[PDB]
Amino acid sequence: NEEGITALHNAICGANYSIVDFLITAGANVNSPDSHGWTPLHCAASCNDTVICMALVQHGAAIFATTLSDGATAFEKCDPYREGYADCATYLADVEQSMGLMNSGAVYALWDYSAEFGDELSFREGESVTVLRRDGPEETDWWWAALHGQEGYVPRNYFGLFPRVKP
Amino acid sequence: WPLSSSVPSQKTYQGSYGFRLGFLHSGTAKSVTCTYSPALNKMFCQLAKTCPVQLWVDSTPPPGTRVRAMAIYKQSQHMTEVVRRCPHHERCSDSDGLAPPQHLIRVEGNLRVEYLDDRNTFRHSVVVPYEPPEVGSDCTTIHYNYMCNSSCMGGMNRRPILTIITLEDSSGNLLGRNSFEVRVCACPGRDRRTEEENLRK
Ligand SMILES: [Zn+2]
Repeated sequence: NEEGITALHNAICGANYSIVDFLITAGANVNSPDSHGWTPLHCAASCNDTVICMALVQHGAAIFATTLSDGATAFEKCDPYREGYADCATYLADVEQSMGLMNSGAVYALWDYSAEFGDELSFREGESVTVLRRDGPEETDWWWAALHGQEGYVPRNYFGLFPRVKP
Repeated sequence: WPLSSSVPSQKTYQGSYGFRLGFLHSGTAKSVTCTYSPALNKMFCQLAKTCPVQLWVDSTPPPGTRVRAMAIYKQSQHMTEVVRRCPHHERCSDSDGLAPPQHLIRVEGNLRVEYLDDRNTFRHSVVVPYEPPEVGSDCTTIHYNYMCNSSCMGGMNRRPILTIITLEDSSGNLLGRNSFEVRVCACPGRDRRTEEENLRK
């Protein structure tokens, strides 16, 4: 609509779990941003809705995606004034840390990417990438990774813990 | 009813063919039909509704391969008890003409379905031929139906069950094995939602 709001976005804030699941399974873009840069994950977090967050994460949510307005991540949008804050924040915090560690360090590209530099790695949406070096202190925004034998740096915000739903 | 003298394995085993499972959700828009929870490894489904289970393999097993499904109680103390339909459901008029009235698990959409009451273990199971995925598909989908509610007195009576899926050759020898918990209920979406909330505690 005029506000960048999609069908998925509306179901989330209204806590209409049945519609959300249907849309996700149908291949609804779990990362579509509204006028303010809010993705479905950002809305779910602001409602502290852990169940929805999980469904989104498990279906290709960009954990490190940031909003246009305050440049915050979903984790940072959790509302400590509403119930369920602790549970949701904890889940998202654990989700962030599990990336490049769980599932044998494997993460899923959520977007096509053309390297800008030879020391960077190029990849297509949906491909599985192994994170070799996560916690490099000198670069909090990139990971050393491997795809089809090739090693290079990749942007953290281009990955999900799970892959997108293809239609 | 006689108790089994043994308990089938629920050990995950990908085998030489890299056999694993995948799941779908059947929910018709607002109506939450059958939903799977990755975090819980648990399927929530409605009685007699389509329950898609996906077979994923790394490479193709030989022709004549078969796929078997069997339910067991999840709790150690109930494991020897054969999972079967309650008196009410066993007697109700919901036959498809192929499945034994006592069997919990049916397969829909396959006229080569075969059912077994094991003479030795007493366990019920259902088996179909393995078919490779359709063109443009990455997996083989089997449509299961569960014919009794978790809450049925005289049946499961609120005791959790696991479904064990095995891949076998034409002779019955094991090729791969996987399993998942199952709750058959009236509102699978709500129950899944609720159980994940409680786990986070
Ligand atoms: Zn029953």
